[PDB]
Amino acid sequence: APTFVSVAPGQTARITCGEESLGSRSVIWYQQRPGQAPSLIIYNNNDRPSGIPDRFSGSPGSTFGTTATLTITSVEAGDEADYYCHIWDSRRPTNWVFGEGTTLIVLSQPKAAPSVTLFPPSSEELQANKATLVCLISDFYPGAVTVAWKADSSPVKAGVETTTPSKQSNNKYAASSYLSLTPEQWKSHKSYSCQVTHEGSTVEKTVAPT
Amino acid sequence: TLQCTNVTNNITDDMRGELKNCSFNMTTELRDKKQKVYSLFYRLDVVQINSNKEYRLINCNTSAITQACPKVSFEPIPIHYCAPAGFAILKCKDKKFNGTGPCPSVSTVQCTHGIKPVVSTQLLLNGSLAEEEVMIRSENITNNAKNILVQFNTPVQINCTRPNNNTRKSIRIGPGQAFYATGDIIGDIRQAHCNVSKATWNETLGKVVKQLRKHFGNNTIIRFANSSGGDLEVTTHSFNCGGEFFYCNTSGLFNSTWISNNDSITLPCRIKQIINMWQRIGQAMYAPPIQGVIRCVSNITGLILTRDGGSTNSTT
Amino acid sequence: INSNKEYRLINCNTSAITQACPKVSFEPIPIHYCAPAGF
Amino acid sequence: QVHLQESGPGLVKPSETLSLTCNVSGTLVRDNYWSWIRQPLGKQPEWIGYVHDSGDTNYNPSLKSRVHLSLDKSKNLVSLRLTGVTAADSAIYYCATTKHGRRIYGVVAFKEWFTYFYMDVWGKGTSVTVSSASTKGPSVFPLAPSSGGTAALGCLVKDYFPEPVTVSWNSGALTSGVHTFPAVLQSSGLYSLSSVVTVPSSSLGTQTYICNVNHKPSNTKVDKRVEP
Ligand SMILES: *[C@@H]1O[C@H](CO)[C@@H](O[C@@H]2O[C@H](CO)[C@@H](O[C@@H]3O[C@H](CO[C@H]4O[C@H](CO[C@H]5O[C@H](CO)[C@@H](O)[C@H](O)[C@@H]5O)[C@@H](O)[C@H](O[C@H]5O[C@H](CO)[C@@H](O)[C@H](O)[C@@H]5O[C@H]5O[C@H](CO)[C@@H](O)[C@H](O)[C@@H]5O)[C@@H]4O)[C@@H](O)[C@H](O[C@H]4O[C@H](CO)[C@@H](O)[C@H](O)[C@@H]4O[C@H]4O[C@H](CO)[C@@H](O)[C@H](O)[C@@H]4O[C@H]4O[C@H](CO)[C@@H](O)[C@H](O)[C@@H]4O)[C@@H]3O)[C@H](O)[C@H]2NC(C)=O)[C@H](O)[C@H]1NC(C)=O
Ligand SMILES: *[C@@H]1O[C@H](CO)[C@@H](O[C@@H]2O[C@H](CO)[C@@H](O[C@@H]3O[C@H](CO[C@H]4O[C@H](CO)[C@@H](O)[C@H](O)[C@@H]4O)[C@@H](O)[C@H](O[C@H]4O[C@H](CO)[C@@H](O)[C@H](O)[C@@H]4O[C@H]4O[C@H](CO)[C@@H](O)[C@H](O)[C@@H]4O)[C@@H]3O)[C@H](O)[C@H]2NC(C)=O)[C@H](O)[C@H]1NC(C)=O
Ligand SMILES: *[C@@H]1O[C@H](CO)[C@@H](O[C@@H]2O[C@H](CO)[C@@H](O[C@@H]3O[C@H](CO[C@H]4O[C@H](CO)[C@@H](O)[C@H](O)[C@@H]4O)[C@@H](O)[C@H](O[C@H]4O[C@H](CO)[C@@H](O)[C@H](O)[C@@H]4O)[C@@H]3O)[C@H](O)[C@H]2NC(C)=O)[C@H](O)[C@H]1NC(C)=O
Ligand SMILES: *[C@@H]1O[C@H](CO)[C@@H](O[C@@H]2O[C@H](CO)[C@@H](O[C@@H]3O[C@H](CO)[C@@H](O)[C@H](O[C@H]4O[C@H](CO)[C@@H](O)[C@H](O)[C@@H]4O)[C@@H]3O)[C@H](O)[C@H]2NC(C)=O)[C@H](O)[C@H]1NC(C)=O
Ligand SMILES: *[C@@H]1O[C@H](CO)[C@@H](O[C@@H]2O[C@H](CO)[C@@H](O[C@@H]3O[C@H](CO)[C@@H](O)[C@H](O)[C@@H]3O)[C@H](O)[C@H]2NC(C)=O)[C@H](O)[C@H]1NC(C)=O
Ligand SMILES: *[C@@H]1O[C@H](CO)[C@@H](O[C@@H]2O[C@H](CO)[C@@H](O)[C@H](O)[C@H]2NC(C)=O)[C@H](O)[C@H]1NC(C)=O
Ligand SMILES: *[C@@H]1O[C@H](CO)[C@@H](O[C@@H]2O[C@H](CO)[C@@H](O)[C@H](O)[C@H]2NC(C)=O)[C@H](O)[C@H]1NC(C)=O
Ligand SMILES: *[C@@H]1O[C@H](CO)[C@@H](O[C@@H]2O[C@H](CO)[C@@H](O)[C@H](O)[C@H]2NC(C)=O)[C@H](O)[C@H]1NC(C)=O
Ligand SMILES: *[C@@H]1O[C@H](CO)[C@@H](O[C@@H]2O[C@H](CO)[C@@H](O)[C@H](O)[C@H]2NC(C)=O)[C@H](O)[C@H]1NC(C)=O
Ligand SMILES: *[C@@H]1O[C@H](CO)[C@@H](O[C@@H]2O[C@H](CO)[C@@H](O)[C@H](O)[C@H]2NC(C)=O)[C@H](O)[C@H]1NC(C)=O
Ligand SMILES: *[C@@H]1O[C@H](CO)[C@@H](O[C@@H]2O[C@H](CO)[C@@H](O)[C@H](O)[C@H]2NC(C)=O)[C@H](O)[C@H]1NC(C)=O
Ligand SMILES: *[C@@H]1O[C@H](CO)[C@@H](O[C@@H]2O[C@H](CO)[C@@H](O)[C@H](O)[C@H]2NC(C)=O)[C@H](O)[C@H]1NC(C)=O
Ligand SMILES: *[C@@H]1O[C@H](CO)[C@@H](O[C@@H]2O[C@H](CO)[C@@H](O)[C@H](O)[C@H]2NC(C)=O)[C@H](O)[C@H]1NC(C)=O
Ligand SMILES: *[C@@H]1O[C@H](CO)[C@@H](O)[C@H](O)[C@H]1NC(C)=O
Ligand SMILES: *[C@@H]1O[C@H](CO)[C@@H](O)[C@H](O)[C@H]1NC(C)=O
Ligand SMILES: *[C@@H]1O[C@H](CO)[C@@H](O)[C@H](O)[C@H]1NC(C)=O
Ligand SMILES: *[C@@H]1O[C@H](CO)[C@@H](O)[C@H](O)[C@H]1NC(C)=O
Ligand SMILES: *[C@@H]1O[C@H](CO)[C@@H](O)[C@H](O)[C@H]1NC(C)=O
Repeated sequence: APTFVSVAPGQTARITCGEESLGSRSVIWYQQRPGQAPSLIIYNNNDRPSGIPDRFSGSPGSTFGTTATLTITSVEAGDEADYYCHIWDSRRPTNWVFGEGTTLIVLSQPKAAPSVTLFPPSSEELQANKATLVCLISDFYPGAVTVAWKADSSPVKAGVETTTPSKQSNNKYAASSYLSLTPEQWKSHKSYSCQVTHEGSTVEKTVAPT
Repeated sequence: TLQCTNVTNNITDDMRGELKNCSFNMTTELRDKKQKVYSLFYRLDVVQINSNKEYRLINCNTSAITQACPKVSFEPIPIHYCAPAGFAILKCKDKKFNGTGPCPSVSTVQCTHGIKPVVSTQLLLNGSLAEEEVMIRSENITNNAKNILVQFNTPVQINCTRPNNNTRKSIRIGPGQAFYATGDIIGDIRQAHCNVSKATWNETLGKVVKQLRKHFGNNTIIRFANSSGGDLEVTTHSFNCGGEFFYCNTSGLFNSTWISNNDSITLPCRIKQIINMWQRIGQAMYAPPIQGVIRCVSNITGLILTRDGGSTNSTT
Repeated sequence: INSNKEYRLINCNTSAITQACPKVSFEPIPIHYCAPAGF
Repeated sequence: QVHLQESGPGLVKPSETLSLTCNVSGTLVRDNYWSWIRQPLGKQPEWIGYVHDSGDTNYNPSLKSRVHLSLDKSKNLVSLRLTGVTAADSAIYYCATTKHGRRIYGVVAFKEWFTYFYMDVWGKGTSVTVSSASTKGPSVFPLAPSSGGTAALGCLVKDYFPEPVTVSWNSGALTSGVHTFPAVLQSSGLYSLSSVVTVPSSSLGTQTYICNVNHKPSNTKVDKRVEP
């Protein structure tokens, strides 16, 4: 179901959505930034509203037997998002569901060192007979990391909760790793570590009780 | 038996289908296994008979049917009629002549001018223009049962098109014979139509009524109304253009009322493939589909009018 | 055309077929061509 | 300027009636068309239907006998109603203006045309989760600062349901260096997120850093002060 299109910066991107044209169409295009709401790009095949550059062009809805095509000249990193289309065919009923989107991948981001941060359990939570280690991971590309916790030199098997990567209007992906422990467990070992494996490198930050 | 359904489009309920997507069995080259092929017939070509909707060809219960060869064309070409030796053809050369009576300026010829055999109704197409004033001819004007042939001086430009990129499916009913079905339609589902310049038609009709008052009283009211009813070939403007046989609605041309003293008129046109012209029974011709959009420009050079019997004669 | 071997007549997919009558013969006989009067 | 804001319950029990409201500012609801669009996690947006004055209102054939739309000209807002909700209705409902257009391909007079709709101005959107579980208030715990001339500081929202949670700093007086991470669904069925702010170590002040945590489904507003 999902599709991907990778285009080098400054080049030209092309996006295919919806079935093949059966009659005269009026294709409406939409752009959805990650974590945001869909925005209008091109309505009526190739008519852009105010605020949209002329870099975005669509195939005319007068060609019979072709698919809807969205052309993006001068591809920039900001154009990296999902694109949906609303097919209006004179031979097809009103589509109440947008076509399957196409993800635009802007190459040569290219690399990004992960910024890890390890926080010890709060004093207020310890009074509630609870403990939790937090490992914040941001500003890393691409979004694919694996977290392994450490008790001194011994690895931690259970109690590990890790989120899935998610970019936010940038190369910055987000990832949080949690480790639920007991107030007795925390004061036990000498120190805990948060080893984050990204791409080929592995960053390790530690924490010690007081 | 034809298992037909509506053509692929999107509503409304007033579209009344018109085009049918018929699927049926068919004999191949061999006399064994059949053939499940589909075609596309007009509603005027089919008729249901009593599960889904099952139809049949409209002529199967009337007569046999033969397909017109795609090699020949129904394009009217000029034909000169000549008389053999010892005979001669006289030609009347006066500018005003109602076809009957003595002729002042008579000339003789061996062969008549190129007369194109254009088969049409209501509207005379591609004919010879009259001289000076438009002419009105009738066998008996007092008789409302006799038709009134009208001849124009200035031709009325008429444009007819077939906005449907049709596809010719050549299914093989061998050995030898081959049927040309109608495939899927490329583009939008549109209906045939004919355009008449409103400006030209207004002057031409007003030029005729001035001649009608010369026979029905100087100060009388002349009203135009559409056909009374009957066959499709009588109630509509039947003609041929590009191989297809059109049947156009002439309710927009004869919708007027003349007292003693800027665009185009579009007309709804239907298309039939299985025809029976010249009131002939026994020989039904299936006109093969034509690829691409068909366009034709003709000359309206005359009308065939009829008068009612409701009278009240000395009035209107 | 594609159990044993099934065939068909070589002309069934090209055109119709009619059998020559056994009464007539294809024996070439001398034919004199002549011109009408005035020729 | 045209600003649209959606607001709803956030949590709706199965076989119940979902009620949403689109607060409109900058224009009148009578002089425009209004459409609602929902979108499940990892799926394409599904058009729910458009509503307009003078009775011009149509719905989605798939959700025809369950959805209801209306326009409040007195309060200037757009409403939505969905009876008999299930787990499939769990999505993000958007409120957007709608401009109409007419695509002509034929001869116009023979109705050889069709009207197409398109949304130009969308709203922030509201989150609607369908679950038979109760609402639980979050527990905010402060994350003490720890370590270049720079230092880290943040908060922690532990065990809450359902999504989402809006977190601001000093009532919005700090938007530089703020990174809020997406929550994590634990095995217990409760979410938990975190938000850190990169600030200079020179904060003897006391430059009071108070993060504001808000949870609409439980009407919970907790102000926590972070101190070393
Ligand atoms: C018998 O008589 C009947 C009745 O008289 C007659 O019926 C008529 O049939 C014709 C054809 O069969 C039919 O034409 C169609 O008309 C459609 C609508 O055109 C009219 O509106 C437009 C726009 O008006 C809107 O927008 C205005 C603001 O701009 C707004 O104020 C209005 O209210 C309205 O909302 C208007 O521009 C047109 O004006 C044209 O005609 C004038 C003369 O009258 C002329 O002076 C104008 O310049 C203009 O002509 C063209 O001008 C430039 C070139 O200089 C072109 O670029 C324009 O596009 C104009 O064509 C009309 O008043 C029209 O949209 C249809 O054309 C589209 O659809 C067909 C079929 O799908 C396509 O093949 C076309 O390519 C075209 O598709 C484009 O447009 C649509 C809609 O915008 C887009 O979605 C497409 O993607 C595509 O646009 C893109 O691709 C092109 C490709 O080159 C690209 O260039 C573009 O930039 C863009 O990227 C079609 O032409 C007519 O409606 C109908 N009825 C009447 C009353 O005429 C029969 O034909 C007669 N039969 C016979 C045998 O004679
Ligand atoms: C009243 O009088 C007017 C004027 O005479 C008459 O208009 C005529 O309309 C007919 C349509 O019914 C026209 O005939 C066709 O015209 C098209 C277009 O011609 C173009 O190309 C020529 C150059 O050859 C140009 O000079 C011209 O300006 C156009 O640009 C032709 O394409 C048609 O050809 C087909 O039909 C012929 C006869 O049916 C065939 O001999 C020919 O081979 C074509 O058949 C096949 O063509 C393809 C193979 O090449 C094949 O794929 C197709 O499927 C098809 O089988 C045809 O000539 C005619 O030109 C118009 N007259 C004039 C002067 O232009 C009105 O019709 C008439 N009114 C009535 C009621 O009869
Ligand atoms: C009149 O009615 C007839 C029916 O008798 C219609 O003819 C049918 O038209 C439909 C189109 O809607 C045809 O359905 C299509 O068949 C294609 C054939 O598949 C080929 O390719 C596969 C490999 O992919 C081969 O294995 C196979 O052997 C074939 O060679 C399909 O590929 C099509 O699939 C596409 O459309 C579907 C739609 O849901 C998509 O989901 C797919 O992803 C894909 O894009 C499609 O299924 C059907 O075969 C036709 N039947 C006949 C007998 O012709 C006429 O169209 C209709 N005409 C009008 C005017 O109404
Ligand atoms: C496929 O065909 C369907 C036909 O069922 C079609 O849906 C229909 O759209 C029309 C409008 O295009 C709807 O008719 C409306 O009825 C309301 C009254 O309930 C009127 O107020 C509407 O008037 C507005 O729309 C007009 C459209 O031209 C405007 O001209 C006018 O100024 C008003 O703004 C309108 O008449 C009809 O209810 C629906 N039918 C259904 C079942 O929903 C659909 O649009 C077609 N789709 C395609 C792609 O062709
Ligand atoms: C439809 O009607 C028009 C009339 O408006 C026809 O155009 C006319 O065609 C005739 C020939 O049939 C032309 O006559 C010629 O005139 C020249 C002038 O010297 C003469 O040398 C020729 O011998 C011939 O008589 C006439 O000029 C022309 N009209 C115009 C304005 O050019 C048209 O042919 C008709 N179409 C048909 C019948 O399909
Ligand atoms: C075309 O012919 C086939 C025969 O091969 C038809 O299929 C049969 O249809 C009848 C009813 O119409 C059923 O009772 C049979 O079970 C079908 N299968 C056979 C006989 O093998 C088919 O319906 C025909 N299609 C048409 C007429 O559109
Ligand atoms: C052949 O079939 C046609 C079509 O069914 C018959 O035409 C019908 O004739 C009756 C006369 O009573 C009319 O009421 C119907 O309206 C006609 N149908 C259509 C579609 O026009 C025709 O009579 C049949 N010929 C026969 C049985 O000999
Ligand atoms: C019928 O069609 C002819 C040509 O197909 C039309 O004549 C054209 O008129 C326009 C003006 O609108 C001119 O620009 C063209 O040069 C003309 N074409 C030719 C070949 O002379 C005519 O206007 C049409 N009439 C109607 C009533 O539709
Ligand atoms: C001639 O035109 C008249 C309209 O003046 C047509 O009368 C209509 O006929 C339809 C039947 O299809 C009725 O539904 C309408 O109510 C009638 N209108 C009126 C005003 O009576 C008549 O059908 C036309 N006749 C022909 C042969 O075209
Ligand atoms: C020809 O055109 C006339 C008028 O344009 C059509 O008459 C219409 O008939 C329908 C019913 O079929 C009525 O709903 C309309 O009100 C009628 N129009 C008018 C102006 O009265 C007629 O149906 C068309 N077709 C034929 C064969 O006459
Ligand atoms: C003949 O043309 C006249 C217009 O001159 C048509 O009159 C229409 O009448 C109806 C109600 O009777 C009105 O709703 C329309 O607005 C009138 N038309 C116009 C253009 O104003 C009359 O219907 C036409 N007759 C036929 C048979 O089509
Ligand atoms: C109708 O459709 C056919 C195809 O179904 C079109 O034929 C194409 O014509 C273009 C150029 O005109 C060629 O480049 C293609 O190779 C043709 N396709 C085939 C399959 O032959 C035809 O042009 C269409 N009619 C119109 C008026 O556009
Ligand atoms: C009818 O059938 C014959 C025999 O199968 C076909 O002749 C073949 O033509 C192809 C052309 O690509 C040759 O490669 C084969 O060698 C031919 N076969 C023989 C036995 O000579 C002929 O093309 C068919 N005609 C059709 C299908 O129209
Ligand atoms: C075809 O369309 C007509 C439109 O009036 C409708 O009544 C009929 O039920 C349709 N039939 C099919 C098989 O879609
Ligand atoms: C014409 O019709 C009238 C009455 O309809 C009749 O009296 C007359 O004999 C007919 N023939 C003529 C006038 O030649
Ligand atoms: C033009 O037509 C209209 C009706 O369509 C008629 O009222 C008018 O008298 C006509 N004009 C002329 C000059 O005949
Ligand atoms: C009708 O009256 C006109 C004058 O308006 C006249 O020229 C014409 O000859 C008359 N027609 C007759 C009397 O038949
Ligand atoms: C919409 O805003 C008004 C005031 O602008 C407020 O009274 C109303 O409660 C808001 N709607 C909702 C659903 O909160």
